[PDB]
Amino acid sequence: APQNITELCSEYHNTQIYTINDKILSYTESLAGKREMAIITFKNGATFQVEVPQKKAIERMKDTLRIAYLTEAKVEKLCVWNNKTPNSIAAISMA
Amino acid sequence: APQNITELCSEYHNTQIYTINDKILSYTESLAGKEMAIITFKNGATFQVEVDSQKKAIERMKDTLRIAYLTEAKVEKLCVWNNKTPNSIAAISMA
Amino acid sequence: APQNITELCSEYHNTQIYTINDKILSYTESLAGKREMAIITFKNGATFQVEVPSQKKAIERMKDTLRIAYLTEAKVEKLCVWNNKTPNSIAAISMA
Amino acid sequence: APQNITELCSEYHNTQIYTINDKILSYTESLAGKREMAIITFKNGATFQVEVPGQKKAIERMKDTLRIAYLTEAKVEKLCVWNNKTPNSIAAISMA
Amino acid sequence: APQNITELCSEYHNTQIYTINDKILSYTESLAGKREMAIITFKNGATFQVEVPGHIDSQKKAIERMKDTLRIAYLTEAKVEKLCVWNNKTPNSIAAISMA
Ligand SMILES: CC(=O)N[C@H]1[C@@H](O[C@H]2[C@@H](O)[C@@H](CO)O[C@@H](O[C@H]3[C@H](O[C@@H]4O[C@@H](C)[C@@H](O)[C@@H](O)[C@@H]4O)[C@@H](O)[C@H](O)O[C@@H]3CO)[C@@H]2O[C@@H]2O[C@@H](C)[C@@H](O)[C@@H](O)[C@@H]2O)O[C@H](CO)[C@H](O)[C@@H]1O
Ligand SMILES: CC(=O)N[C@H]1[C@@H](O[C@H]2[C@@H](O)[C@@H](CO)O[C@@H](O[C@H]3[C@H](O[C@@H]4O[C@@H](C)[C@@H](O)[C@@H](O)[C@@H]4O)[C@@H](O)[C@H](O)O[C@@H]3CO)[C@@H]2O[C@@H]2O[C@@H](C)[C@@H](O)[C@@H](O)[C@@H]2O)O[C@H](CO)[C@H](O)[C@@H]1O
Ligand SMILES: CC(=O)N[C@H]1[C@@H](O[C@H]2[C@@H](O)[C@@H](CO)O[C@@H](O[C@H]3[C@H](O[C@@H]4O[C@@H](C)[C@@H](O)[C@@H](O)[C@@H]4O)[C@@H](O)[C@H](O)O[C@@H]3CO)[C@@H]2O[C@@H]2O[C@@H](C)[C@@H](O)[C@@H](O)[C@@H]2O)O[C@H](CO)[C@H](O)[C@@H]1O
Ligand SMILES: CC(=O)N[C@H]1[C@@H](O[C@H]2[C@@H](O)[C@@H](CO)O[C@@H](O[C@H]3[C@H](O[C@@H]4O[C@@H](C)[C@@H](O)[C@@H](O)[C@@H]4O)[C@@H](O)[C@H](O)O[C@@H]3CO)[C@@H]2O[C@@H]2O[C@@H](C)[C@@H](O)[C@@H](O)[C@@H]2O)O[C@H](CO)[C@H](O)[C@@H]1O
Ligand SMILES: CC(=O)N[C@H]1[C@@H](O[C@H]2[C@@H](O)[C@@H](CO)O[C@@H](O[C@H]3[C@H](O[C@@H]4O[C@@H](C)[C@@H](O)[C@@H](O)[C@@H]4O)[C@@H](O)[C@H](O)O[C@@H]3CO)[C@@H]2O[C@@H]2O[C@@H](C)[C@@H](O)[C@@H](O)[C@@H]2O)O[C@H](CO)[C@H](O)[C@@H]1O
Repeated sequence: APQNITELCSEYHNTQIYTINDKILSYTESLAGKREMAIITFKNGATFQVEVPQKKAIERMKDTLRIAYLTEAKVEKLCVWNNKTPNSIAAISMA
Repeated sequence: APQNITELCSEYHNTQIYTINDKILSYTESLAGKEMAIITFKNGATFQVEVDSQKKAIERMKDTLRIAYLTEAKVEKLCVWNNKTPNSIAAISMA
Repeated sequence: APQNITELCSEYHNTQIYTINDKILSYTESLAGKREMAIITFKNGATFQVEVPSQKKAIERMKDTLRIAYLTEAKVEKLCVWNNKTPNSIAAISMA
Repeated sequence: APQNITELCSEYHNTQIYTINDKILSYTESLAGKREMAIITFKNGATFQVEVPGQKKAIERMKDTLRIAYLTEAKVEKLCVWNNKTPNSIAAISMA
Repeated sequence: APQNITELCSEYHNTQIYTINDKILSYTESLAGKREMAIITFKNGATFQVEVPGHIDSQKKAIERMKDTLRIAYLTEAKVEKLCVWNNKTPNSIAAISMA
């Protein structure tokens, strides 16, 4: 298996790593039909989503983003799909 | 996808955004059948979460409200269906 | 729909509001068969249960709520309870 | 329904109350096949398990409760345990 | 049943116990297809994963619980005492964790 988020991210097409090193600025979530999604932003002007639906991992990701937001946990890197707008989170690291 | 709560909210009929910028004043939860969640703010607003991709999102929104309440997190905006009393929560943003 | 716990409570029978305005004193839970239940107490001498069981998920949520309220010493405002059970059975909770 | 952990525990065969009044010393959790279990220890020398399931939701809830009690250093009042297992197997927990 | 993580670990092939006694340095999780996994590291250079579910049917719940545990451990800076890991995987795969 990959040893870290950068190696993991590299195994996928249409991805990149954002090095953030900052807490989440805003956290948004929606239960509205066909838009069951989460959005986060950062002070650097980045906006990322967790896309509407593996199914278990998407739910876990939204759980992680929420508690990271509320606890002001520093996000190190995000691996994101850059063929979606907002870019879609594939992986997160916290250090 | 929508980049923020205001864009998301616009995609539905009978929705509106409320700008709150305040912590939740009260959190009410009911298991009595026919299963309410209710929040209030000091500005005098009352919202509910009404009882599938959507079923899991509904359960998540209730989790988010309880933890926002307990952590005293500032709620930025809510997207609500205004054809229900209290108004019914579609999305939340926290900043 | 109801807009507060007091309004909500009065839409059911065999209920009343306890106005607690206090943290939970103790929290008890059991996985023993037929007694899959939670019990809370307060300083004022009151003992309440979450009865052994969608509505299913509401009951699990209630127990999650009481555990976290207990652990964080969150002030409980009111409980709507069924008073035809012993201990009285929690229908709803408000925290303010 | 029982009004506290002791009454509850008394309804079952092969159980006992351990009165601990202390935080959990160690928390151990396993995903290994056939050993999907939790173990807790106390400073007084006691070791307890949550048995691998063989009630399902309540068993998962109990593991959640033990983990958060441990991390928050929550004082465990009493444990109702089955004593025909080694380690004794947790049926119920009270915190105060 | 085993009474501790070492006894437990000794019942399995291809495992060892790492005695860590330290909080988690980094926590990583991915939802990317066939890489639904968590990775943790420690200051001493250890890297461990919770493997993608591949496992029986009761293990699935326990895999999900482990990832929950590692996330909250990391966020609360809980000292991890020992890990029982399969060492025929890289990163080594977590079978059990003890916290003290
Ligand atoms: C939080 C917020 O207000 N977001 C809105 C904003 O987001 C974009 C802007 O912040 C611009 C400013 O340059 O950057 C876009 O991202 C670029 C990215 O730029 C670099 O990273 C960002 C985070 C900043 O650090 C920039 O200064 C950097 O140069 C490039 O590296 C990348 O190649 O291209 C993207 C654009 O495709 C911001 O876009 C948002 O965030 C990124 C990461 C993507 O997820 C993108 O899809 C997002 O839209 O303005 C946009 C409108 O363009 C929206 O209104 C956001 O709400
Ligand atoms: C917390 C509380 O006391 N709630 C009870 C209260 O709630 C209503 C009042 O607060 C009135 C005062 O005029 O406003 C209602 O909301 C209006 C809304 O007004 C605007 O937003 C509110 C929150 C205040 O800040 C006002 O000053 C604002 O002008 C209008 O913008 C909107 O078009 O219409 C609604 C009414 O539907 C409050 O109603 C509650 O909150 C809103 C957001 C809805 O969800 C609604 O369904 C709620 O009832 O009084 C009512 C009965 O009058 C109940 O007792 C509430 O529990
Ligand atoms: C925490 C504890 O040890 N509880 C045990 C105890 O609880 C009962 C006592 O606390 C008595 C003392 O009067 O009150 C019972 O409650 C009454 C209630 O009284 C009001 O609330 C209590 C908590 C006090 O604050 C009083 O001053 C109040 O007036 C009445 O209003 C109500 O009509 O009747 C109940 C009794 O049926 C306590 O009973 C427990 O808690 C109440 C809220 C119910 O849920 C009831 O079912 C509970 O048993 O004593 C009992 C045995 O009598 C148990 O051992 C409790 O565990
Ligand atoms: C934490 C630890 O190191 N645990 C290992 C240990 O646990 C046993 C010892 O702690 C002995 C020491 O006397 O007591 C056992 O428990 C007894 C119990 O004794 C009393 O209660 C305990 C908690 C202590 O306070 C003692 O001082 C008391 O005398 C009796 O009440 C009971 O009737 O019998 C049990 C034994 O079954 C400890 O056993 C463990 O904990 C108990 C509560 C059970 O769950 C039991 O199954 C456990 O084994 O030693 C054992 C092997 O002997 C393991 O190595 C533990 O890891
Ligand atoms: C945190 C980090 O940056 N990790 C990257 C790193 O990890 C390996 C190194 O840290 C070396 C140091 O020699 O040890 C590897 O583990 C060995 C293990 O060595 C002993 O334990 C570690 C924790 C150190 O304390 C060493 O000093 C010890 O000698 C041996 O006992 C074992 O037989 O072999 C393993 C693997 O070579 C680290 O590997 C990672 O951690 C271990 C526990 C396993 O889970 C392993 O599979 C992991 O890869 O370097 C690797 C590339 O080699 C990656 O870049 C890591 O991200």
